[PDB]
Amino acid sequence: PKHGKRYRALLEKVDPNKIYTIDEAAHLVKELATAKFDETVEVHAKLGIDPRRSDQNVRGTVSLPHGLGKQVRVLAIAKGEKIKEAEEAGADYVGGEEIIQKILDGWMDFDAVVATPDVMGAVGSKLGRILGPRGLLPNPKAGTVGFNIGEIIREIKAGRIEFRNDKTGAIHAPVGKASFPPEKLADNIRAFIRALEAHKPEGAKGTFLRSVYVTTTMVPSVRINPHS
RNA sequence: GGGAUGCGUAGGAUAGGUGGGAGCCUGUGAACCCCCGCCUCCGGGUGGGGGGGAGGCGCCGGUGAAAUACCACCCUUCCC
Repeated sequence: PKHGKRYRALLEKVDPNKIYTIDEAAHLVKELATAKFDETVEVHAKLGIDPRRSDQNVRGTVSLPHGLGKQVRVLAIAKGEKIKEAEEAGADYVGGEEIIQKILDGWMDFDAVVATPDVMGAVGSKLGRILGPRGLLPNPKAGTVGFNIGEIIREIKAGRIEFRNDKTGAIHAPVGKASFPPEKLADNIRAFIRALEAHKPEGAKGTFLRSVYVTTTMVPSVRINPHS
């Protein structure tokens, strides 16, 4: 068959014609999650934007009230006293020039990269073509560059997420784990949707949230009413 | 409503986009063989069937701008 027996059994638990409330979705995706790990819960939105024009990009960050439910390995690149600041703030790795070389030679065992602005000339130039095509190059709009590197690191450790519409006009994010209490998933979902609506482009035509689904890593989708 | 389609070069080879992913599939029948329709960039791909009877795939590494299982929302080019 096109799917395995685990997946096939899940399919009957979702009504394809029903649009669930967020509360119903939060409860349901915990029944759906069946893989042998703590499946990541996801939200997908089909946006009423024109992804061909830069003034209708939907890009941003948000801290979920209850975070991400996974460790985030953070690499910090810094100088001066920021180095030890990054360290005591709990960055998994902290370094300078030599850290840059290490990455530049193929080291990638980290989940996020953050930097002080006074290494970004070097990081940008040398690591741009390496971290770029993988969405890891630090950026102060994404809240990953700045001299308060302690706060950035903690913000990210505490699972602050990014969202960026794809070129087809859909957007996607992780919003929690299927092991979370349902009310805490609901909170994270509403928090993410609230952030998307905060970034609705001024000139976007039509309904902004054309479709919104909740799913988890390995299971079917649940279509939801974003305004519930 | 339903069904297909996604290949420069390098690379197992047919890598549409992004997000999730460290697991996934398998006597609820793996690999493999065989037949037919469709598609094809003529490499193969894809959907279904006739057999088979125990493992196959991913991750890591490698190539690459991008990495592959599995899952989600989409988009392209089409056809009932």
